[PDB]
Order: sequence, then structure tokens, then C-alpha cells
Amino acid sequence: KVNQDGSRVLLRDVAKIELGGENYDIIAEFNGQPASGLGIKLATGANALDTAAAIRAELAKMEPFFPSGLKIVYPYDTTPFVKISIHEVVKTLVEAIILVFLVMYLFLQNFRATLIPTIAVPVVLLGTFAVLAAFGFSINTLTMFGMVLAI
Amino acid sequence: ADAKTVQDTVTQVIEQNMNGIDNLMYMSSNSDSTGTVQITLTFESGTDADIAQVQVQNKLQLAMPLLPQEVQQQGVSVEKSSSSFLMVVGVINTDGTMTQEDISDYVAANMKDAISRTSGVGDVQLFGSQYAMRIWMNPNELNKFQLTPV
Amino acid sequence: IAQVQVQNKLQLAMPLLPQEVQQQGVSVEKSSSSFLMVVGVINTDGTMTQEDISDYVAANMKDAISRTSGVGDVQLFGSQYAMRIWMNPNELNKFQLTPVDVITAIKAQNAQVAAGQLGGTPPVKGQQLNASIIAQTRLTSTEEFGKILL
Amino acid sequence: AYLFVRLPSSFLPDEDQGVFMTMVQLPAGATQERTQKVLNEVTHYYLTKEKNNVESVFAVNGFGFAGRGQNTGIAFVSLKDWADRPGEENKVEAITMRATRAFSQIKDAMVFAFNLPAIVELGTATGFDFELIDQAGLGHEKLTQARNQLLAEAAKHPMLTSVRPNGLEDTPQFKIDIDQEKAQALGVSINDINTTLGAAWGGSYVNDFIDRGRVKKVYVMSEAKYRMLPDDIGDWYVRAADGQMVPFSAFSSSRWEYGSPRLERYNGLPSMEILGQAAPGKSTGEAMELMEQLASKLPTGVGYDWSGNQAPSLYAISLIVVFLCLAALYESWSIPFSVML
Amino acid sequence: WGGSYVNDFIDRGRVKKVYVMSEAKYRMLPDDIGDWYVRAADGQMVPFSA
Amino acid sequence: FVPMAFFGGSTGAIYRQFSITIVSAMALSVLVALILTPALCATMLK
Repeated sequence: KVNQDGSRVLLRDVAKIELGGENYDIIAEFNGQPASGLGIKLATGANALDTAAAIRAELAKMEPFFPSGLKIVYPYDTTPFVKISIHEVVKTLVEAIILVFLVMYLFLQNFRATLIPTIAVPVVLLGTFAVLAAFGFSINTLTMFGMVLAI
Repeated sequence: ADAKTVQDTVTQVIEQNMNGIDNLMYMSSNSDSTGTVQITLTFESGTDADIAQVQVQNKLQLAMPLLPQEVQQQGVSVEKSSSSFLMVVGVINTDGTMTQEDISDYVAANMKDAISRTSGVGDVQLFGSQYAMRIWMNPNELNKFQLTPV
Repeated sequence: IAQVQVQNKLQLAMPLLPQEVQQQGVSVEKSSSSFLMVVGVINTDGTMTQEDISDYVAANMKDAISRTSGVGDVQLFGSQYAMRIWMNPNELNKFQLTPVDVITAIKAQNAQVAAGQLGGTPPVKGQQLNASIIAQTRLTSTEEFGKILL
Repeated sequence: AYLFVRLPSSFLPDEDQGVFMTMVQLPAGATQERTQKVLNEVTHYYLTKEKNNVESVFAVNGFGFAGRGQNTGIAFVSLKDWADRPGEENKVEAITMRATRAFSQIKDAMVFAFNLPAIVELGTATGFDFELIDQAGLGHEKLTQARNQLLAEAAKHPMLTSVRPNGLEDTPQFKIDIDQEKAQALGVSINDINTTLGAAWGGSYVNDFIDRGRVKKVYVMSEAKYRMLPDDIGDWYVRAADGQMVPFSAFSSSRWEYGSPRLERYNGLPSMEILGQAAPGKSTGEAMELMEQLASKLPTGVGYDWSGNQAPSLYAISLIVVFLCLAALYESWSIPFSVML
Repeated sequence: WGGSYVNDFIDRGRVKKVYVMSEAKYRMLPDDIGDWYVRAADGQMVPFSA
Repeated sequence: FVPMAFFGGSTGAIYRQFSITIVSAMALSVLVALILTPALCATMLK
């Protein structure tokens, strides 16, 4: 508005104008240091591991254009557990083979005879994986323990 | 809006207009004094979330026209719950320092708009908020000139 | 999927319907041109008008059934209550007033308004109290609508 | 039998995932500052007395799991790779144990910690999620009352239990009465009165504006130093038909009331969630039953709602496919019993 | 004559409608059209039949 | 295995996968123990 003496009244005079947060309700602090990240949540029926993999895939092209100082950090994450779970289970698989092999040799002196079993279950396991997929099933924690067990 | 208002101004309207959705176990409602409601519908195990969502959110369309205009122009969503995060890409700054708000904005303006679409990301959470033209009024001044927020 | 379609084009029509209609009832269901379970309700002891009942059923049962086990469409033989204000020409005139005033008067003395809160989103360093502010509240009883100052 | 009857049951084992978390819940009315203080202590407990475990933290103020509010506040933890954690104390279990204890001692609010149940959000056994619905037209108050009476009895005589509400604290609220009369007299329009009381104390989404390309919002609220204390209500004056300002207190009025900061509704009906774990001696089923018979004593209008039970039938089905298969190659009604032992 | 959906109101918990119409004895016969008068710029009523 | 395999509620794929995965591995190990094992065992054992 403009008062009688043609004195203009700019908003700049009745309110402090500034570019700021849209909502000051939550503040994130990464190790006592000011920050803010992205807390991803899946969708009913997501592929989780596949998602997170892509989350980093999409958020990968942004790194090339970040501003001075703006760096990324990975708090509360899952990936390492999924990968470690596999590596571990698969490891047990190997160990199970090398062990049954010995227990085989200590009974079937014939180094040649002690090869059938060692070459028996492999073809069997692979078949399982092939059958699981044939049913949509995937390399799940359970579907794996079943392998190790069934072994 | 307060817990009371939203509960029977934005909530109840929806709930009532919420019925006739193939498969459904129950419907819980939370009206936070923060002026934010969040109705949830859990469908029988096995129900295709895709079609389910379509339904539960196309009846809301029959409710929308009866919600406070402030709300209608506000944020209305319908997603697939997961009550649990995973990939939590936290962002900070070292060199050219920038307020814990200067960052929030950036992330929500180059990353969040993306991720919230990337590989079936059920729901992305932005710990903070994107910028906005904030105009903090001052009673006195407004009066010292005979003016109201209006 | 069929329903989804036939009713997501309607969404493209809605914005072009009499506002009275848009705020009215708009639905899209799966026809069945035939009922079955017709749970009729009556009263014996504490008698209640054939309207006193209609309401009750449509306010404890219908809101449910219209959602229960894929119930295509529930029919309420009657109607739920509502704040009815039967105007009177003479009176309105005997005071120089038109329905418009009655309406405007109501849509002014009967509506809930959102009010911030003591301890606003961004407080001033040192604020110890944070209480939400309550504003106007939709009326409840008939008496209240009677005391609407025209 | 004995070693199978006394053997406790559990769905799936909860294990270390190198990532746990703790939530903070200040009292009623707590401010962003008050809560942020608690979060700090929490954040550093891990930052100082747990360096051999914690690799990073991510405290969030105002973002609780129950919901939103200056009362809550979550904190994501991240322990160093399992390797660097030898002792059985460096595992979520232990770490989270002493952790929960520390907070419980040096805090003035509610802070905990919990190992991410690898299982599923739901289904934990030996626990329950009771729901107290308001069938009749009873009011929130009456409903709250019942809840108290329910949790009361439950506690009155716990083969025990462990029950508590979901989160409806119910704090005081500042009620403002706008006398339509005086307003319509002093020459002020109700619309303006509200829109001002609103835009001022609660701000408002005006229009949009382009910022460095992207389109963002435009809010109009007010400095905090003019909306911190109820006394500030006066600082705001409204225009009048007679082209003159008007003290908000001219048509105003105020008084504190008691409202719940969270209104819950189960299935379109006002309800209240009661999270309780099955007795320490009894179990889920036993608990729930001895829980339902309790809620079945509340005033009229107050209702309620909520290995594997399939095993008894699954193995039964096995008690068939077996005897049958043990004949398709072992026909004799003799062999079919041999292996059976 | 046809009433109108004004606003909503809370009734014993549930939220219901608020209608504004008119007694029947003032909308049964066409002759009743007259009984209704509209306001005018010159702050005075006006016979609907005007 | 297959009998109990009739999962339910939320324990669906839970008991399911395990059961079936092993049962599948079964028939497989069986066919192998009727095609591969036999042949291999025959082809060369001593």
C-alpha cells in the first residue's frame, strides 16, 4: 500500500522475507554434525536388494555434480548383511563338500570311488536353484538354509 | 490444524468415503495434532498391491471434493507401506559449509525427486525440508501501516 | 482393472461438473442388479421412528457392511440423520433476510478453523512450552444451530 | 515329550545386523530444544563410550516412530563391521543392553534401544496388540476413561502381563473464543479474524514461485517472537469496516483445555491401541484370553478387537502321506510301522 | 424448494450433513412462489413475482 | 515334508520354501541317484 504522502509500503517493511525451510519440524544431525539424508522405504512387494542396488545406481549420477563440501555418508544400511549372508551360507556349502569328501575317502580308499558323492550333490543343488526359479522363488535366507541342510 | 480438526475434517471424510474395496482386513487411523492424518488399510496376504492401491485411492477421489481446500491443495498420497527403511543415504558437507537446511533443500532438489521414483522405491523420506519463500510477518509493522495478513 | 479405467476418465470429467455435484455423491462400483442378504431392522421396546432407525443402521452397520466381504453395493432403505433447517418465508422477510443469509450465516458460525500453536514450528531459543491452539469448532446439537445469529 | 513340552517356542531368531536404533520420547509439551538435548546425550553415549562398537549415528529430532512432534526423536546407529567386534558384548544384544540402561539412568524422559527384529514388524509371539474400540457414541473422554480402567484391572491383578497405551498422552490446549457478536459489532469480518489468527500462528500456503529452476512453495507466517506466548495474541490487530484496526482481544477470549495430541480410530470408530506382552509365565493365547475377559467389564459402548497353529494339522497330513507312501514300495502293513518308531 | 448441502457438523461422534430447505407448507403449491421475497440493492425486499 | 509344506497365515513361504526346496532337491537327488549316480558309479567306480 501507499500512504497519503505517496509513501510506498513494501512487504519488506512489514515482514522479514527470506529463503528458508518449508517446514522446521525435523532436524538431522550426523554425528553431532548438521546434515540430512534420504531414508528409503520399499513398496509392498519390492525386490529390496534390487531396489537398494538401484537406489545407489540412480543416486550415482548426482555425485558428479555435487557442490563444494557436499559429500555422502551411509548410515543405517542393509546391503552388507545380504551379501554377508550369501557369502557365509555358500561358504558352509563348500566346507560341507570338502568334509564329506574326507569322510568319503576314510571309507572308500579308492580315490576314484570317492568322487561320485562329491559330484552327486552339486548337480542336485543346481537343480534346486533351477527349480526354485521355475516357481518364482529366489535365493532367500530360507531357500538357502534348505540347500545347506538338504545337502 | 489440531488433532480434533483433522480427525473430523480430513480424516472421517475419507474413512466414510472409504468402503467397497475388494479384500481388506482393517483400517486404522491416526490424527496427529501436527495437523496430519494417515489412514492405513491392510489387505489379505497375497492381494496384488498394485490393484489394491488403485482401489483404496480411487474412492479417495470420491472424497477429495469434500476436504478442506487447504488440504486439497496440500499433500495427499497413497502408497505401499513398509514400516521399515533400508538404504539411508545421509548427506553432509565438509568444504564449503552449508546449514543443516541448506543441505536438506539440495538433497530434496536433485536427489529426492529422483529416488522417490527409482526402482520401485515405496516411499522416500527427506530428513528435513526443501526451501520455500518464507515471509515472516510482524504484527507491529502490519499495524503501524494498518494492514492484516490477508 | 475395468472399474479402475471407467472411473479414472471420470476423474478427467469431475473438474467439469456442477460444484453442487462435485461435492455430492459420485461413485463407481460393480453392478449386480440383484440383492441377497437384506438385513431389515426394527424396534420393539424403546420405540424409535422409522427414521430414528434408518439413521442408526446407517451409522454403525452400513458404514461397515459397505466394506465387508466384497459387498458390491449396500442399500440403505431410508437415510442417515442431518442437521435440517426448515426455513420460513414470512419470518425471513419479517426480518428482511433471504436464504442466502441463512446459508452464509451457517457457513460462518459452523466450521472448524486451523490455528497454529504456542511454540511455533521454529521457536525462539529457550521456548519451554509448546501447546496447540484450538479455534472454532463445528456445532453439535440442534440448540447450537438455533442460536445462529443472523 | 517333556523335553518337547517344556521347550520354549519362538518364530525366528533375532540376530546382530550391525545396525540398531534408539528412540526418545520427551514428556508432554516438550519443545524442539528440550528434546534435542536428550538426543545429544544419546548420540554421544555411542560417540564416546562405545567407539569400539559404534561407527556412526544419525540423530533426528521431531521424527519419532510413534509419529511426529517435538516430543519424539529417533536415532539411527551403525556399528563397525562385525569383525572389529570380538567380545560377545560388542554384539547388538549386549551393546543395546547397557545402552538402554545408561539412558534410563541419566535421562528425564523415555529412551530405549532395540535390535532390528530380523523377523517381521508383526508376529513376535508371547505378545499382543489389544484394541479398545468405542462402539457406542461415547466420547473420547469416556473412551480414555475405559482405557484407564482396562489397563488398571490388567495391572491390578497380573502368570502376569505387561500393558500400556499406544501413545495418546493428552496434553493441554489453548482455546480461543471469537465472540461472533462483538466481532459483527466492532465491524470486523470473521473470515479476516480467522485467516489472520491462522496465517499468523500456523502460517499458510500462499502461491508458488520459481527458485533456481525448480518450482517451490511460498509461505506466510510470522516471526516466532510474536507467537511464542499466549500474551502475544494481543499483538495482532484486525481491520474493521470503519477503516480502523481492532485489538484481537476486543472480540477474543481464551482458556486452557485438555485435548489428546493424537486421535486414534480403529475401523472408522474411535479407538485406542493397548500394547501388552503375554504374561512372563503364561503365553499369548493364555494372556489374550485373560485379557479379553477383562475388557469385558468396561462400561457400555466400549468394545474391543485385535511353530504354528497349522502344525497340528500339517504333521497330521504327514501322518497320512507317510503311511500311504510307506506302502507304495513297502506293501505289507508291517514295514509301514517299522520305521515309524 | 430444493434445499441445499450447506456445510457439515459433528453428531454424536460421526460427521453428518447440514441441509437448508423450507417447511412444506411453503412449497406445496405454485401459488407459494410468491411467499418468497428477495433482497435488493436498495436494501429492500422484492416480491418474487416482480 | 510336502504335507507340512501346506503353509499358512504369515508363516507361508516360511515353512513352504524350506519344505519344497528340500523336496525339490529330493526328486533331483533321486533322479541323479537314478541317472547320474548310477551311470557315474557304473562308468567308473573301481
